[PDB]
Amino acid sequence: SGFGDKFKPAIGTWDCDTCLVQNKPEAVKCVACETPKP
Amino acid sequence: QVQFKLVLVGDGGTGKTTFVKRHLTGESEKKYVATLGVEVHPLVFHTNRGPIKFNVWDTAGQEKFGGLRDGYYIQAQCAIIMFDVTSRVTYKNVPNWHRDLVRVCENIPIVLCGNKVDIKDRKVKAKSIVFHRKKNLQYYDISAKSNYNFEKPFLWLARKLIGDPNLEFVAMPALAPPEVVMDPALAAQYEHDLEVAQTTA
Ligand SMILES: Nc1nc2c(ncn2[C@@H]2O[C@H](COP(=O)(O)OP(=O)(O)O)[C@@H](O)[C@H]2O)c(=O)[nH]1
Ligand SMILES: [Mg+2]
Ligand SMILES: [Zn+2]
Repeated sequence: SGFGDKFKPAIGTWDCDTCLVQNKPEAVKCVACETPKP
Repeated sequence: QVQFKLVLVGDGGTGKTTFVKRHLTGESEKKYVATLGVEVHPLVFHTNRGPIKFNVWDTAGQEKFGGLRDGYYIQAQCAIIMFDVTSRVTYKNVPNWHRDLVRVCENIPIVLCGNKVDIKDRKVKAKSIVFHRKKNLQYYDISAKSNYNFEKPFLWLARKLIGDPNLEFVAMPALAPPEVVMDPALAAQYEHDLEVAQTTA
């Protein structure tokens, strides 16, 4: 019933806490707002 | 949790901030992004398959198309282009906003919204609203100040993003109470006018 199987990004994917953009595991800052990964 | 970045773009004064703010929890939980001059509103809607969250990017400023900061459009997954049905200039800028958007966001679903349809002296009527047809987009009349058709763009986008034409919202989000009256007979006439425009060449 859910739609989880459509959204399974790479392990280590993380969300920016400033702007909520999803970032790649290798990124050390947000690709949109430049906020550092905590 | 499934969330989608939605960019809300259009001429200054078309009602973008008024529109997004109708969703009370998205307003109380909004996030300010200083480097991009944006407030991100997290808007949850409850579907028959669970919650969907639209993270709506509302610019703090009055930017022209092409004038938003680099970062605004990054990783957008859907969009709303807004104009003001009382201002013909804002509709004539819809193609410029669409161009600005796809320059950065190649293949994302986009809804076109004509706001302020509560105002009786309407200038941009159904027969003139054609850009969505030329670009195979969805269009809705909205009135931010009366909540008229508030859920329509989000439901349409949710169906496209989830790939489920039968997706439904089981309940409306808690909305700020209407500040102006949307005449029900006017709404019905406008909905009829749009259907007639669609069924003719
Ligand atoms: N009558 C009516 N006025 C609206 C509506 N939406 C916005 N307005 C007003 O239009 C003005 C600009 O609205 P705003 O949200 O600041 O536009 P933005 O610059 O696109 O964010 C404001 O005075 C709003 O109160 C609407 O749906 N109906
Ligand atoms: Mg605004
Ligand atoms: Zn960010």
